[PDB]
Amino acid sequence: EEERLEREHFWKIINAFRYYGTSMHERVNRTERQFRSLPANQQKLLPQFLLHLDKIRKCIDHNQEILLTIVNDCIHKIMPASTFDMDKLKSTLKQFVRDWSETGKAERDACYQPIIKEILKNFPKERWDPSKVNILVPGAGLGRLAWEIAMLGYACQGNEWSFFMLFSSNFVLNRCSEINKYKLYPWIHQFSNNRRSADQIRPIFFPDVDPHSLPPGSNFSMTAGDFQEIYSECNTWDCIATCFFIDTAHNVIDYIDTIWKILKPGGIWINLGPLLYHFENLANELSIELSYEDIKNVVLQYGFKVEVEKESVLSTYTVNDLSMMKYYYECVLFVVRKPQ
Amino acid sequence: EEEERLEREHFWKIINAFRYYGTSMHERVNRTERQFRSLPANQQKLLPQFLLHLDKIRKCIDHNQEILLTIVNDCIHMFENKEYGEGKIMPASTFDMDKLKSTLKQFVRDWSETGKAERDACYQPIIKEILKNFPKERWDPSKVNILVPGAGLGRLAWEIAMLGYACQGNEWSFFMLFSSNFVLNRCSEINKYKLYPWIHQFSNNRRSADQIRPIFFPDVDPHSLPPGSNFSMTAGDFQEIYSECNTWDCIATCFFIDTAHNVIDYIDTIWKILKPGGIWINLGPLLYHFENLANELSIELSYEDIKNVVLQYGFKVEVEKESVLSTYTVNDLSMMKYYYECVLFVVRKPQ
Ligand SMILES: Nc1ncnc2c1ncn2[C@@H]1O[C@H](C[C@@H](N)CC[C@H](N)C(=O)O)[C@@H](O)[C@H]1O
Ligand SMILES: Nc1ncnc2c1ncn2[C@@H]1O[C@H](C[C@@H](N)CC[C@H](N)C(=O)O)[C@@H](O)[C@H]1O
Ligand SMILES: NCCC(=O)N[C@@H](Cc1c[nH]cn1)C(=O)O
Ligand SMILES: NCCC(=O)N[C@@H](Cc1c[nH]cn1)C(=O)O
Ligand SMILES: [Ca+2]
Ligand SMILES: [Ca+2]
Repeated sequence: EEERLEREHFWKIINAFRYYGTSMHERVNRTERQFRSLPANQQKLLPQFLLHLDKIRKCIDHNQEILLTIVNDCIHKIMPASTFDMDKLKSTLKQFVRDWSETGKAERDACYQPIIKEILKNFPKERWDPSKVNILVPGAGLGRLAWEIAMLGYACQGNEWSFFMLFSSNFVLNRCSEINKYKLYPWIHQFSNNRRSADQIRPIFFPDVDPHSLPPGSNFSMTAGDFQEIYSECNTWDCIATCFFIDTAHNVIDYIDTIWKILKPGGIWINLGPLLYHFENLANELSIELSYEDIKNVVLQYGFKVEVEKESVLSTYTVNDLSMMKYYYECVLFVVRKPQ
Repeated sequence: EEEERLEREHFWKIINAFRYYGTSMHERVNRTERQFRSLPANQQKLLPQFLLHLDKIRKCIDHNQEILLTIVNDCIHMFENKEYGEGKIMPASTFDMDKLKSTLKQFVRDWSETGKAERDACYQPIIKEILKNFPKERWDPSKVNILVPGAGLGRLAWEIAMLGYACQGNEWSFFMLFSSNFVLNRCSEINKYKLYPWIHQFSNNRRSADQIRPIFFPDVDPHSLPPGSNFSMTAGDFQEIYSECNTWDCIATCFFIDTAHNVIDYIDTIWKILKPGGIWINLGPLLYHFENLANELSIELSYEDIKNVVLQYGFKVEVEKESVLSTYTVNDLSMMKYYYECVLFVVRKPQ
């Protein structure tokens, strides 16, 4: 039963990838119908408006071809997908920017470089054979952070639950070599807050780096499924690196429990992120929202020793740099050690 | 005669929403407690202050409800609203509860010392342009007519009136009108009131105390307008109220033109009602309030298109600055913040 319900969920996501163009063409048709409803004197003020909609339509069609390339390369009547899933699909396109485009570099350096520096600090070659250091990256997203860690020689495993992320990371990590071969239009659905009409249809390219350039003897892998269910072996991991991850929990205390169980004595958990609880005030969903002060008190009561704590680490997440409206986070970075 | 009744129906709908705040917020907190109480007992024992913290939030909810009932009491007994009448007790919608939460945050932006930094980024650039174009050496400020559409809680219109200009604020939303009538007419003592504008945010809290911290208002006495000043506020749609052409020396729009169903209609109204030689000062982003909503018209223009439309009307561009950084009802202690790269422009209707 559970295995087939997963197959039902599997096809539900395949269908969403295939419904992208339909969903976006309908949104552009709404904008076009409203423009044509305007008095002719106002339409005449904007002689490029309908042409610009045609450029958006071309970008939609291109994005849809990328999405089909992803869906085809992970297999070997399109029914209307839901609004929840089309939003997750739009976020997935933006994820290619953060994880695999030059455009996403400044974001990666704010989020990933502090984690990588702490791994290098705690697992130096003077003390460890890196190939024997087992590092787990739960909620690895499109896999760039786990990839960076494996590029250093550590045995790194990323884990991911979302098929949106697994289909896409499978494509980038296994069907991509040629730097910047591919092109996406990730901002075409934002019609607000554009300085210039061109900003909305601008492309991004990926991958900025060759994913098949892992060193000889690298140990990189990716698992599919609920982090809290896949990882049952206690005292297994040297290091767990969570990035924008622990606020995805129905109950973050369970995440902390799992991380404690599966770390080796002496192992470390590195965390960087905010506390945007993903199930907060969502209909009929468990969500325990803790302040950072409460999370620290749970961590201390568990027995972790605090080795690093920085608050107010500024970063963005899939930010559109040209947008007239932007979000940023004052993340917390901490490194805690399971006592040996 | 049908507007007379759909407006009345809307008025009591907003009153009822103000009265429903406590019920709504208390339900949210009761959901939090129920979910906490269903965790394993050993996890509950890791947080021995959690239930007491919910109790502090519940006290903040009651205090907020008291402020909202004071606003209600003030506007029900306002002579101007006798046309609205005096038998249903419906629960309010989620949309209106969201508008109530935004309304509490506006008090921070417009009438609290906590909001001073935000005001100085949005309101000072507008005010400097007014002083620049109607300097005291050459203009009797009391004969300069300045319209502030979408005035919200009114702080900007008030600041302009404080300088001596004949300033009128305009606002459509009953949430803003009820609250601004209360602040501008009844809050005559600095920092006498407080409210708890952040208690609804359970995410991105550094310390639990941050969620329940108060803000005080008003930071200035709104009745410290000097003798000779000329300050007023109108109720209703900017496009329907102002139909006389060639009336205003200056129109000042702050975080406003992106509320339009069709921003071209706003631009057209502004051009008609300015005196020849008058100026339109604008500062804000382009967050179109009706974008992608079923059965709502929304024309989303890039800033480039807005400037092109403005130029085609015959406005002359005198000031243009992009990337004017500002926040909007920002929670300074939150771990997640939004900001805007606004455009400031000053355009002149040719004489
Ligand atoms: N229980 C879970 N097990 C595995 N993955 C999860 C789980 N919960 C959430 N996720 C994924 O965690 C990721 C959270 C992302 N915000 C972060 C992605 C990535 N770490 C990044 O910084 O870009 C999402 O991709 C989720 O699909
Ligand atoms: N057609 C309209 N006529 C009058 N007021 C409007 C209209 N459309 C939107 N508003 C109000 O414009 C205001 C927009 C606010 N974002 C800005 C308020 C204020 N200018 C501030 O900067 O704090 C809201 O209070 C709206 O209720
Ligand atoms: N302005 C962009 C903000 C954004 O996309 N946050 C994401 C990712 C996130 C935030 N905390 C943990 N994961 C989301 O909402 O899921
Ligand atoms: N980060 C807080 C954001 C916020 O409240 N923005 C207002 C802003 C706005 C933009 N133009 C007119 N008003 C809204 O969405 O109504
Ligand atoms: Ca109690
Ligand atoms: Ca007084």
